Amino acid sequence: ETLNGGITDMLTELANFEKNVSQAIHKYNAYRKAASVIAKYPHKIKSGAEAKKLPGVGTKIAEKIDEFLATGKLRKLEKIRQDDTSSSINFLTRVSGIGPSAARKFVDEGIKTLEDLRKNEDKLNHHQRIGLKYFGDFEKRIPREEMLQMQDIVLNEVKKVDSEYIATVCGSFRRGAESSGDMDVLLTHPSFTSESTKQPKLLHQVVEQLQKVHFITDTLSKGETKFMGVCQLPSKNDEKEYPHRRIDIRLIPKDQYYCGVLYFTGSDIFNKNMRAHALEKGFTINEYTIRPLGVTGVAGEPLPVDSEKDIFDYIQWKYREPKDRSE
DNA sequence: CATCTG
DNA sequence: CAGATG
Ligand SMILES: [Cu+2]
Ligand code: NA
Repeated sequence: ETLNGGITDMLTELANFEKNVSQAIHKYNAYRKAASVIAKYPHKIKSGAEAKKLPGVGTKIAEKIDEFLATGKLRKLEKIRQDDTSSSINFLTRVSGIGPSAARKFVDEGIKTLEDLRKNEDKLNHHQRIGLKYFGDFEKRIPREEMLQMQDIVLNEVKKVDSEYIATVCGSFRRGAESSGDMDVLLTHPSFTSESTKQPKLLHQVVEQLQKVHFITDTLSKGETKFMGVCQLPSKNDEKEYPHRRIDIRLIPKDQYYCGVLYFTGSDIFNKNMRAHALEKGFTINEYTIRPLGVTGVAGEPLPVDSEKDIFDYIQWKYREPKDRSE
């Protein structure tokens, strides 16, 4: 956690590049477990061999580690840090829709900065376009004061459309968060469950309303269940404009909302912690279900969930407030 | 994973 | 449809 960081840190840079700069998944994964494992290591490493004794730590890395030990750096690293292609690559990726693959490509072409992309827009896709348009907004986090407004809006319309819908902004916003990245929002409706063959309408139906009301600026992608799109909080008295924000929608069935309602809030650290206990109470969870465990190895069957409360008591737990969802 | 792209 | 992306 702090006694092996230089290294847990070096490797990590290495994995990202491998994953991004090269399309080296194999190598990438390689750094990946190796770090985290050195990461779990109780003592301070002072030799490459020391680590090599580890699982994941191969002679290559080993050597790498030594360089580090031997000198405050990694050349391959300082060499990476100053290559314009790689750096162009990593810059590029910042855009929405552009990814490693695209980067490389676009990099090949000679486009490497926010500047290039605008010239070469004809070659970007909607998402990519939208992504480049709101490079800045999308890079900034929404004040909960803003969260509170937007929601107020989601909720206002999600309702005016149909009394029966059950909106709910998930995330950190929920776990009290003063800032979020985007507004993610579970969606339900009684007439929406696990059996009931479809009903795309319910989703289209909202996405639509809000667009209609000028909340929703543009659509990233829109399916029969998910919904990725750009939105906006109406500027009041012209002098100040709201950043473009990234919003996501999702039509989940009744029979599995909270599952994903809780699941999605968090935390990453909490979910697991409750997940492990989920197990100790004769159960299992996943973003959608609180099943009972069969002793032969396994089995199942979705216990019926109607509150994030319901899931608690099942795994003999104190109903926790989304806040206390830190870990 | 659910969605877009070509 | 395989292959990106979020
Ligand atoms: Cu020790
Ligand atoms: Na090893």
